[PDB]
Amino acid sequence: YVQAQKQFKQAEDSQNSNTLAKLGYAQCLIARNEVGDATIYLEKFFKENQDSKSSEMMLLLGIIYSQSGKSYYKAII
Amino acid sequence: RQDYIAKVRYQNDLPAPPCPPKLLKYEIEKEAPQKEFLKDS
Repeated sequence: YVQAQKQFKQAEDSQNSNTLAKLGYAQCLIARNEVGDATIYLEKFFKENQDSKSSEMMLLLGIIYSQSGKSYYKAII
Repeated sequence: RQDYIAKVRYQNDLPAPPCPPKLLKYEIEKEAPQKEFLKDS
């Protein structure tokens, strides 16, 4: 998980257009049980890329917000 | 005062507990299946 997350970070630094690398980075953050860091990273990516049609990212955001509970409206959206 | 006999008693009695049927949590409502599902390749 640490090595895969580092490789995803290097891929992101090499080419920022690789959305799959950033989503895998978020998945690796989930793998290391870093729920809060993954949530902050996902919020940053969504606010920077509001026009991106990353359906799985929005599904993961909805699941995370449902787990949090207080952000239920964002989960609905 | 010899007049009409009538009693006034406000009714604010609390009802009995309803005990409704309990919902069953989904598989995705537990942390370990969530971890298995999100970490899918």
